[PDB]
Amino acid sequence: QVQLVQSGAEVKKPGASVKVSCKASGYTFTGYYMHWVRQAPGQGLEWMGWINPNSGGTNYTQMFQGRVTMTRDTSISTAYMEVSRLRSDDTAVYYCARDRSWAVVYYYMDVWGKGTTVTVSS
Amino acid sequence: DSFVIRGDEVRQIAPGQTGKIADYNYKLPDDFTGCVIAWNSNNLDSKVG
Amino acid sequence: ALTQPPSASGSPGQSVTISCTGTSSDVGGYNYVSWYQQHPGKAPKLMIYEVSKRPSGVPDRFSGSKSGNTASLTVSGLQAEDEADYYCSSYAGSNNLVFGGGTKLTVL
Ligand SMILES: *[C@@H]1O[C@H](CO)[C@@H](O[C@@H]2O[C@H](CO)[C@@H](O)[C@H](O)[C@H]2NC(C)=O)[C@H](O)[C@H]1NC(C)=O
Repeated sequence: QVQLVQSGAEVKKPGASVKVSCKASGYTFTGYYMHWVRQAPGQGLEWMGWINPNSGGTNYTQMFQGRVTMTRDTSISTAYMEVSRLRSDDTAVYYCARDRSWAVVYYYMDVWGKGTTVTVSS
Repeated sequence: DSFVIRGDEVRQIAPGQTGKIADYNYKLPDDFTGCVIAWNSNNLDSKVG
Repeated sequence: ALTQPPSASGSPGQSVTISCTGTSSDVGGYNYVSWYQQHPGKAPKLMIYEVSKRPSGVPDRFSGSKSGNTASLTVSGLQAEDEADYYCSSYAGSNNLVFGGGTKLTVL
């Protein structure tokens, strides 16, 4: 069992913040990287960034650079992704995804979370 | 010296051995004079997750 | 991002393909050009990772190669289990992955 138990849906006002958690289980949490990838319900799939529990080094796309901050928590074996301003363009389900490789950032992911929805209100 | 290593890696701490620990963490020279001492510490240095 | 054709047809027991295009540091640029299969309402799972190889548990009926400055993931002998979106991917350089739009494998 390598399932990633991810938090439930959240509803946030426009412009406000939100943080989403993924609780890792089964596999060794320290080694394998954790990418963050978003899917708007209307279209496609877009990647944001990753944070590795082995080091804490974080990288992002240019689009989300500065606007979003990521962090780890090895005590409960979980990773947190914070979005500062829940803009209405960011209403999406947010998938956390484990990289398929041991200690390299190589960009392909095996196992994905069950789906944490996020909504921007009106 | 003092360190904590994985259980199958205790054979690596010996002169002339090769591996990840023996080549990247702690290398004993081939002319080593001394004793290597180890014991299991699963019940005293580990926690669930 | 990776420009991509929108759809592909088929029927159970046939052959079909889904392509992803781009060359400037795109899918034709590097070798880490993995694909994914996403059903609606559930998480996706990667069926073709780097260039041509398949993960453990993936059926061998899927195939993939760069075929130049592009990509192609095919399906042979499709069934009801193989209809989903299919997203290409790449490095695209300097720690900035980009995905494609996604073609929906539809069987008549
Ligand atoms: C993620 O990695 C990329 C790849 O190096 C970083 O992009 C470079 O960052 C340096 C920082 O001084 C800039 O001088 C370069 O111009 C950047 N390169 C490009 C192509 O933009 C990026 O900064 C990293 N991000 C984080 C948060 O570490």
